[PDB]
Amino acid sequence: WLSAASFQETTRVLTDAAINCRSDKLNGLKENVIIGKLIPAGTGINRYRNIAVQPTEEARAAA
Amino acid sequence: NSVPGAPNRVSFAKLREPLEV
Amino acid sequence: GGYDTPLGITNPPIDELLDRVSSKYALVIYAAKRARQINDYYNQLGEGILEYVGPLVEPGLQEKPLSIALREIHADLLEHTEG
Amino acid sequence: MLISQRPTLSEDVLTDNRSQFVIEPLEPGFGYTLGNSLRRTLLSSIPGAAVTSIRIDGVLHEFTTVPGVKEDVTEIILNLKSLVVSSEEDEPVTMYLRKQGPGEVTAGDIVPPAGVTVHNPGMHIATLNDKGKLEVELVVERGRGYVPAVQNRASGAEIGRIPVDSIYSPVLKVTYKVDATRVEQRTDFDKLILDVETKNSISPRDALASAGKTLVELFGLARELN
Amino acid sequence: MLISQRPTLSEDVLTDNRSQFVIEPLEPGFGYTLGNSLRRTLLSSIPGAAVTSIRIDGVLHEFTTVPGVKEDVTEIILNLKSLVVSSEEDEPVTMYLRKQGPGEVTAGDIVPPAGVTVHNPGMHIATLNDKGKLEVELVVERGRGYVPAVQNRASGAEIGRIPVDSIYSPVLKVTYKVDATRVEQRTDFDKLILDVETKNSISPRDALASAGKTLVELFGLARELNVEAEGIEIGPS
Amino acid sequence: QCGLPKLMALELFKPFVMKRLVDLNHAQNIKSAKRMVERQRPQVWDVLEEVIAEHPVLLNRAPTLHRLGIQAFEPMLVEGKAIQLHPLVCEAFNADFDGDQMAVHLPLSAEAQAEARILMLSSNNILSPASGRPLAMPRLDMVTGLYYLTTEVPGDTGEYQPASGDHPETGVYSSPAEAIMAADRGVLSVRAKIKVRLTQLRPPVEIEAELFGHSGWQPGDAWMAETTLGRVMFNELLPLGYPFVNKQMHKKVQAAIINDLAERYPMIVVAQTVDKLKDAGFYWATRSGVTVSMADVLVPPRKKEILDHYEERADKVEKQFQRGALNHDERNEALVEIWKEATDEVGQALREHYPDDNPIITIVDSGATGNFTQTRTLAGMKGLVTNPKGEFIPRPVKSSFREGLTVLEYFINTHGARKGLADTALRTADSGYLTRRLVDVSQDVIVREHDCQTERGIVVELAERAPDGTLIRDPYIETSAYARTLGTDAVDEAGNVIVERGQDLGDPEIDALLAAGITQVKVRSVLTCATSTGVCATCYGRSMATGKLVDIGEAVGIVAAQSIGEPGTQLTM
Amino acid sequence: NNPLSGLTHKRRLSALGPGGLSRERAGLEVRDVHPSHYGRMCPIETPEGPNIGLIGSLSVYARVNPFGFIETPYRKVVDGVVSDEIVYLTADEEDRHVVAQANSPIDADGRFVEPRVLVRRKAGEVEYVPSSEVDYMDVSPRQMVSVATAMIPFLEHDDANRALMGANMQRQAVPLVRSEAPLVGTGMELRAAIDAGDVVVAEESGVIEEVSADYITVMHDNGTRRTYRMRKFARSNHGTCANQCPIVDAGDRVEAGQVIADGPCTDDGEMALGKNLLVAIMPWEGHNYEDAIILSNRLVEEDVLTSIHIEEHEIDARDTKLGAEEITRDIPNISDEVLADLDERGIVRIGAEVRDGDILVGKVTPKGEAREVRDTSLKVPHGESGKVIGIRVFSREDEDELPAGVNELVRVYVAQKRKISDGDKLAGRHGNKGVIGKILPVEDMPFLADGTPVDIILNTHGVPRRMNIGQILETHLGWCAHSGWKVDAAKGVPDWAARLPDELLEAQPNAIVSTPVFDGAQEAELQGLLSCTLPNRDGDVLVDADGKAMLFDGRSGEPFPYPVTVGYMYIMKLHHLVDDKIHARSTGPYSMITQQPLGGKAQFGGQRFGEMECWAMQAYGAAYTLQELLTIKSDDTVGRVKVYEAIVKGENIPEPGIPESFKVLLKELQSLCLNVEVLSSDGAAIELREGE
Amino acid sequence: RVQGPREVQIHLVREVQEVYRAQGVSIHDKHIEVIVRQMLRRVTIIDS
RNA sequence: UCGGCAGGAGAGGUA
Ligand SMILES: [Mg+2]
Ligand SMILES: [Zn+2]
Repeated sequence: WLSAASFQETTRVLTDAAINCRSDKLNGLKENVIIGKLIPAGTGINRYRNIAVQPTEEARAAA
Repeated sequence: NSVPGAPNRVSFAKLREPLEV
Repeated sequence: GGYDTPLGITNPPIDELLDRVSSKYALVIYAAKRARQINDYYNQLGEGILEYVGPLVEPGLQEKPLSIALREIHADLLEHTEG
Repeated sequence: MLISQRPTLSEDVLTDNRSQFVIEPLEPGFGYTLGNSLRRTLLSSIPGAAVTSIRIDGVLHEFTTVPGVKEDVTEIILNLKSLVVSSEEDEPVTMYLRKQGPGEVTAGDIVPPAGVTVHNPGMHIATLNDKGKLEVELVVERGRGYVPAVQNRASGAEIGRIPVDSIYSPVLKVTYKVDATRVEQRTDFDKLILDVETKNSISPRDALASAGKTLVELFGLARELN
Repeated sequence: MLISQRPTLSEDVLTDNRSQFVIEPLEPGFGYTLGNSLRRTLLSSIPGAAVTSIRIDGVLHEFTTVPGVKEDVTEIILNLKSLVVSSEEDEPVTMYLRKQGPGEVTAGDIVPPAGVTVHNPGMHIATLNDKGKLEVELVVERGRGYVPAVQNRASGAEIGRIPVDSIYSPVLKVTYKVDATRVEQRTDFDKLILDVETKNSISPRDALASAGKTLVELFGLARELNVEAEGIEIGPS
Repeated sequence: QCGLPKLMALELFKPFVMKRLVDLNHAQNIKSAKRMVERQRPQVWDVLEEVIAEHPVLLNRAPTLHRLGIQAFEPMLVEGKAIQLHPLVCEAFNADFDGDQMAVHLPLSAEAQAEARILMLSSNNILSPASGRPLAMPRLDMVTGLYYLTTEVPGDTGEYQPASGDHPETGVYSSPAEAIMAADRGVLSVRAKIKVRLTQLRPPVEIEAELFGHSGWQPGDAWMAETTLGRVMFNELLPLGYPFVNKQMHKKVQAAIINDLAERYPMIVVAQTVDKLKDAGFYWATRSGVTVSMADVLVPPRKKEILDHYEERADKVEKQFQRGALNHDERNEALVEIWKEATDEVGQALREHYPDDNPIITIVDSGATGNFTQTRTLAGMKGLVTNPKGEFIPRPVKSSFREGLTVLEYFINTHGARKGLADTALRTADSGYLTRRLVDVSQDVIVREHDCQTERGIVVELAERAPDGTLIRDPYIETSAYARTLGTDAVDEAGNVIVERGQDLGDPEIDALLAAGITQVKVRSVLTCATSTGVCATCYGRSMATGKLVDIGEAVGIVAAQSIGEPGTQLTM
Repeated sequence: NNPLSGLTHKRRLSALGPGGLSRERAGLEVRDVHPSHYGRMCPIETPEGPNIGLIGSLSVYARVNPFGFIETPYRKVVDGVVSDEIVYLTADEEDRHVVAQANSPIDADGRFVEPRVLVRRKAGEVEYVPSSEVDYMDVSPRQMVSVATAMIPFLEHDDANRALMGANMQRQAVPLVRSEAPLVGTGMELRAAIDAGDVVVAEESGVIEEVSADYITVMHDNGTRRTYRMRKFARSNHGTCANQCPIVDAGDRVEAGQVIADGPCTDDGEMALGKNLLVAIMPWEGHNYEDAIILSNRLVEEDVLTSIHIEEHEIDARDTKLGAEEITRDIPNISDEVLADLDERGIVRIGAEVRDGDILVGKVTPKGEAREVRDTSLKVPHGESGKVIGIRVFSREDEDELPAGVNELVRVYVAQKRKISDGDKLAGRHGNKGVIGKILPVEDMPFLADGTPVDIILNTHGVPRRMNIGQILETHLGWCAHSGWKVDAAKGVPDWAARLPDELLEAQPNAIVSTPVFDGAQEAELQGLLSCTLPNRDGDVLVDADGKAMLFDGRSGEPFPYPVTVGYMYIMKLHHLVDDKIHARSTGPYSMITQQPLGGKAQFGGQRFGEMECWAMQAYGAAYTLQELLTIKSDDTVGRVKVYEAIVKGENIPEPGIPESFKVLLKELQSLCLNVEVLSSDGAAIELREGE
Repeated sequence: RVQGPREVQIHLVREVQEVYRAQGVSIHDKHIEVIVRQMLRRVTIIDS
């Protein structure tokens, strides 16, 4: 309902969501922008966001 | 023209005018 | 390649920086985490004892940690794993 | 075959402001770059003198009118920009214009100091009816080029001084023409005819010699090796 | 008047016959006053010597192919016009090249007329293969600049004196670029970056050293109309 | 690079300057440094030259119709109050220089700086993401300069004369340096055909095969060229290993060269090559002699006769109607059909009178700007105009703009000149709502994996055969078959395979398929992907912006909505 | 802005208002040029934005019925002869008559020369009827144009869009410190300045008795004496300067209706909005690429394009519940070094140079009864400067009308002089428009054979594709007028000069000519005049018969290989200056409900990062730049301060929090009786109020 | 209903490309397929 | 240490 309420017809979608007691899982681009989180695309996905970097053994030993 | 003191600006017009603005 | 020397922000060339990584989305995180490690080393060396590693390559006069991180990546002195 | 005739200069005077100079025989090609080197050095870096501030008595800014003069202060200012002055001392010198009564204020009413000479004793500065007097104090200085107005409260001055723009170039127009000699038997050369027109402060042969000193002293950081 | 900041010349040796001189800081506008006149003084004032005519044997008419050699006369001219020669004389001299036999005639075979020298004696002129003989008589004179062939009209003495072009200049390619620098709060300054490439008979540094001696005496005819003229002093060295 | 005013960079970089000012013992406290910065004391103009070193900024112009409306540059301090923009990014920004404005933004953290320096840099974004065509390309002045330089003029100064008896070749040169020295003396023209010995330029394919055969070690191997000087000075701008071109540089040829360089070379040499093409174009545009005067707009020679003939043909129809044969629409239709042939005879006389060295001709013949309809309107006749309803007026405008319209012709010229502007103003508000509607529906499509190992696909036409037995290439094949992944192997006459499953379709694969008697092919398309959420990289294919396979995590959904809607204000229907 | 804009404002017909239309309801058929507009509305002068076709201008000869219907005059013709009787006709009466065209050959007696003429039939149908049915005729070729469109020379050679832009941009010019009339004009400029009303004219005949810079005394013939005062350096509605200067001597004889004093944009009684500059049409190193303009430095060293702008600031002294505000110099909060330019009343002194952040007046507010004095002083805003030229103080105790609740008023006027610089907008009368790309030294500029540099360089790639060829004709005629010409008549008048008057067969240097809007100089006449021009000091003719000249290169010295077009053109300065458009901000004031940065340049606001700009960020893949742009730079109240401290101290930037607008939205949803809650991974709704 | 799901996607991706190709605008077919894919993702129940 | 602020409507313009 958060992504549909910000597109068009706010009153109708809000009324239908209130009657149906809908739940939003916050798993889209628009909702993550609205609530202030990292979008699930590009550099915001799990594979790229959890990279661990450390110097190699030889360079650490040399310096 | 038609004004007491005005600079002399020569014109290329070939038609005459029967009315004033 | 047969290019002239790059100047400023286009050094090192990215066509060689992209040969050490899987895509252009992992290079950003690689560089941005090495820069933070370098900054932590700089701001903790003058106070107490820390656990990070300083610049593995010789810096300049006043160089940003991102440039040092990119130079370290280009010289094959680091290693990373993907989540 | 290599030539040996060294270039030689020669002047001819057509007036007291205009003159021509011939410089033969140059090498085939080297006839337009010497002309442009001298036109680009004659119209930029020649020192002179110009007025840099005025001080009327009764006025405070430049956006007002004096009583008895048919112009405001911005027209006296835009009419005091075509005054050809000269100087010999490296320090500001204060002139004085004090005229009153019916007439027309010209540039011959500025009593000069001793070392300053006005070269235009017939320009216009204002018109006076029988109800106004003009008391001006012009400050003359020396320099080079075009310097914009030196601000007031950024130089330690009072509240009556009106800064003015100063143009220090004593040269008006410069051109050249080349007469090429393209014969056979490969014996070619050139010939440059420079024309220098100065305002009235510097003779046409002292500007070419200040540009010849500037160019004999800028092309010397090249022959420092040999 | 003083300049404020004194310019300084610096070099940057790239190869052995190529450099890159930089002159900075130059007052706004003096980067284009010093560029074109240094390029032209460098490419049309240094004297030198070059071949101006040849007289190959066996060519009364049609200059197409010479008996024995594996090259047309135009390739012989192109190979006998890139010879770095030099002469310490005044009037035209004369050289000879006479090699007979299966081999490869090279620049190390023109016997020098006691006084003129060849500085690149390793270049290939032709390949005499079909058991013949080449006899070339060249005329090397001195001059300045690039002079196109001086087509003559001897009408008899020139039985076959082919006229060639003469590259008398010891410099081969000069290029310049004017940049910009900052001195304090004022940008829009200037910086000249020349690029002289010479031959094998002069060094790239004696060029911008003998091209500042034919311009401190060409612009010195003006500073003699009135000795005291209040120019712009540059300051002590 | 860009250019940033000093008074704007001082305000944008205030805390970094305060930190640097405190560090260098130029102040005591943070408040003292703040006051000194706010008072513009002369001590703050030296730290604001290493503070802004290698710190990118973002430039934006509205409307932002696609990705290239935001790009990252490296600031430089200039004098003035205006921002300086590169000539080659105006196509991507869609920005002229008659009053436009742009906004500046400053990244702060390490991740934002890395993203700006890697993902958004201007020298990394050259190819358009909707069609794969280059955007940072020479245009306008550069095209004219590079078309003037590489043009061969027959019978010019110092050209090659194959003479005999009197003198030899007389016009063969031993090096480009000698040719330049000759052109500095007036003996040789830049656009005159000559023969020059080239050493450091790679020969064309056929010349290389004929001379060297195995390979051309071009660092020091010499050959012979029959070209002009301008073509040599143009080829000295391309990379070292690029073979000699020897062609006149129409805009299509330049686009082809740039596309080849982008597809066969790294992305840094292309950025280094466009910058020196722009230099040569700008240098040679000012020495080409393109200028406008009222004695270059030549009029047709025999125009009044054509018009009188096509006016008699109309007065017969008029007589007829006066007596009676047609109603009204037949009249108007035959008048339209006479005044639609008179403008074409005028056009074909104007396209035969004009010489080929005219400034008005060489601006439209080089591909820079303009059509020939405008040239016919300016120097021929305007033609038929339209009424407010939208139908042609049976009376034409017989006078060009070079002779001046009358009062009535000028008045009736505005009926269809106001409609253009009003509709342009009303077709910009119905395309942005379509774009907003397209973005929202396709906002959840993202590349999620590398391969779904599916077997479905779609069939692509890929040319058809004529009855005689010669194949006709499909007119629309660059936008339907190129940059796709095969689904099944391409076999022919029950024989071997030429290409294998899972290979991109470039031009070599396409020509190999076509030169073996294959028309129908099966590709992999996004319409038949097996991935639950989002799409996979293999099915989507190749990314148009970079030219390689797609990256896991890209937002293929927003680019599809920012591509179909970008060019919707040009749909004049 | 200038007299032309003021005159045009009073002649506007608007289709909107309380009883008309709306910018949204109006379609595409109410914004069209109807065939019945001929002589009543101008088809060219109209706005360019969303108001295209909804605002128009009255024509020069039009007049209004006693009912509200616009009329226009015509000449009655009988038996094929044009008479001289004028009748005014409305659009409902002229559709039953055949009306001829203004450009129709008429003999000495008044009979049509051409057998057939172009007429206008009932439903705006244009036809070619044989001239024997005509019933009316136009009065002049300029009957269908307005007062600003009738000031463009060679209008019939320009496209409609470019003439539209030229007419719109002629009303945006600024007055300059010195004015000069065009070399090539139209003749409408004399009666467009008297009727505008920015000049001073004499109401009776007499001799001038006394003239000064601010008054003129005229003695009438009967004995009465009348004196006229002048407005010196007055501020207009748009911040420009309105200055009047006398142009009469002390003994001149003056006739009724003669212009006595000049005005803002007036030169000797005729409107002058620009200056005459020497032009070259050529590309130049890419500095005039894509509508840019290259200027010379002689236009800055000689004040050719310089204007004066005046500003006004006010403050009010009122009473309070804790006392009464008073204006005084004594302020116990600020030092004595910055209170040296104030007088004994708390105001600045006339002639002082103020700057940004400087002090203008000094006012304090009591906080109740000492040490109750606070500081509230009027200061110069950010990025302003200039001298102080006037102060007007109003008080209550000296019997002056004042709003209730206030005690004293004071106004301060600040003036500056602005030169030309990079980013300023220039224009012509034909649609040329661009910003200044570079300003060059006079030695770096192309120059003619006698050493005369050019003043402006324009590109040739923009002329052919926009169909405004009137500018090239204007440059040709301007060069011919500047140099002066003389037609040889030793063997009779040449064939091309048959229709020229006898006073146009010879002209003096710096002559002024006039080419009316639809009846002017032909092209045979221009081509013949281009080969008759006079030489200069030395007997040389620089511009040949084609209007082209050979120029030298000021940076290299060699001549350009081909001739270039040279001439004179009229250039105006537009009121879009770069000094009023530059802005930047790091931190400043914030809003109240949603704690986002303020908007606008006067309030030190930020720039909007809209919806369309987020799609580009999401298509690039930049997930961290967007998050930082949306949280710690706009709404994160707790992260903004930590970010500033980290930047100043040199540490790492912290992690963003949660924006406040989301909480505002949640309380909005909860106020409509909606039970919206934020759950966790195991229920147990989060408080979302901080406080711990 | 007459033909099937596979032919509507060809009719759509062709009728959309004709409009853009008439005026000379080049867009790849892979950009319209992404949007057409989202138009066919639901099923209407006849009997439950 | 006192002490200390930022909503709506209408009109005209630039790209
Ligand atoms: Mg624009
Ligand atoms: Zn798939």
